[PDB]
Amino acid sequence: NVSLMEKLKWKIKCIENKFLNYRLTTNETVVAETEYGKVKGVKRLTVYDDSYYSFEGIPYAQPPVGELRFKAPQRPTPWDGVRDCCNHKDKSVQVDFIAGKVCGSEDCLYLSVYTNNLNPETKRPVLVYIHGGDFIIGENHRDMYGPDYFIKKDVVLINIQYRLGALGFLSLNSEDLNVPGNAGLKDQVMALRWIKNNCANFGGNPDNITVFGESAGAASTHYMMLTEQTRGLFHRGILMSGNAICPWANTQCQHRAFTLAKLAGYKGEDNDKDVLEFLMKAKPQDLIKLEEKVLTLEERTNMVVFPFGPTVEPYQTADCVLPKHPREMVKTAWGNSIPTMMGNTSYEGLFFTSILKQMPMLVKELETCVNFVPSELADAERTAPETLEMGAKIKKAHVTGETPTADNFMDLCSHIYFWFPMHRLLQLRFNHTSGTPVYLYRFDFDSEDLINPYRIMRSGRGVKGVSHADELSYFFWNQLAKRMPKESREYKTIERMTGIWIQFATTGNPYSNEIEGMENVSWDPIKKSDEVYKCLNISDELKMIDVPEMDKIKQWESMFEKHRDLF
Repeated sequence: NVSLMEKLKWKIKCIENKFLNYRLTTNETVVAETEYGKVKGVKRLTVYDDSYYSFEGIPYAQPPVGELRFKAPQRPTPWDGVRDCCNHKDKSVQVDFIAGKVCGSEDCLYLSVYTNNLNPETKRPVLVYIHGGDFIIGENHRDMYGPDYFIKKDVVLINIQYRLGALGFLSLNSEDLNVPGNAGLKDQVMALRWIKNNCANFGGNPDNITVFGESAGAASTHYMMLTEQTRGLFHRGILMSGNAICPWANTQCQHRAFTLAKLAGYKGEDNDKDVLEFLMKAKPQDLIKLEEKVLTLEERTNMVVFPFGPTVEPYQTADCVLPKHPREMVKTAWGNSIPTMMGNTSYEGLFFTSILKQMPMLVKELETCVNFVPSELADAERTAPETLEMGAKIKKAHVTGETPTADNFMDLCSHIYFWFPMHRLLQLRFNHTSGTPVYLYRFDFDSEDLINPYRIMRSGRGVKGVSHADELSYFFWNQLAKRMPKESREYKTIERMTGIWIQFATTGNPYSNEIEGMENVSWDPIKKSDEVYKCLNISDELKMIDVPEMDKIKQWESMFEKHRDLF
């Protein structure tokens, strides 16, 4: 929940940003070709007086409306003439993260393309960003994801949208209905196919595509690395604070359509056909507004995070993305064999600051920690002595003083949601790769002089520490950003972060002696034989270090000593 004070501050920023964006618009437009027809973009400036060509609102699928609601995306219809791509389209239907009202449109299957030069001297690395937001919020609007920092360099940057919430992730068991789930991930697949087939029209190299994303966008990038649907479509992946085997990254939601339908007024019985017929006629704002009530008492008890999201699909279809649990998909995944970079911030769990302020009794979960034991290890009642013993191990790892604290809780959150699933993924993947390198980073640069709207969500004004999503301020311009002095630590961090990402996108190796402060860095990928992970720690300096989280990671791993087949 955001304070009325911040809500007014945000409204002011929205208006000032609109007029800034007018002043950053030039009168120069340009036409580019696509496989479906011509698109008109516009040349824009940044506050640093770089410039780029901007194409927003390029459709990669038919609008998923009418009969196409809840279905896999369908290829767009070609057009004659020139499609205006000089303004953004709407975002997927969602609850606005500040206003608390439903916004967006079902007509949301668009991507945006940015480059400083449409006819470059050499074909360019293509970087594709998949936004996070727990599969329920997010957008490719430049008030949050401005390309202004990346286009300083000679890359093509593409920001996609995909369907969110129940409209993107409804799943029904009945094969006749053709709603198996994961429509939003199938949207990402269709966008990646568009990019492969069209990036050359914007100066991009279709043989050198990098997909990256943060939070649910990292889980998404990983899903795109796992599924056969995308085999060979891109060439590097970057997983920023998340992956597809994170506990929050998938769910079995096939029974929840009936519950959502009932909340929306459905009077019938629980059969998929009648439930789907009702949901097809519902207003989309109503469905998205009610999503927050869908989890049952039993599901909340079992700590299910979100009602709708990526799911293991119940039957096979032509467009099936997840035919098995992602842990199993790792065993055969094409993306295990492309260069990969993974990392997290240095205090991920600081994201839950405001939740702990609202429910301080949450700290009592640290008394035994049994509710943090991985579900595959815990008895159903979480009362078995062995479950209590694993809880005690988690408690030892994170409770540093006599009484558990909110900081202890947030430290635990960093591990359960980010560091431990990283570790489990690295170790699983080593069994199913042929030497392709994986590099680790740790983002450890703290500033409140350059922020992004996630800080308002966690009520993070004045809070020290590098929270989940704090690094996005150094990758993307946003409407809370300001021009920073060239000599400032924030400016240098923009240069370093975009620089490392572009270097990795280009070569599959994130090191470059051209990046300031990187000269003396020896950044080796993680080897199967490594017992302690090494990472590039990004603070005011760039330093290789043993991952500070390693000891706690090993303590979590120790829970599986007598259950190694589940690790």
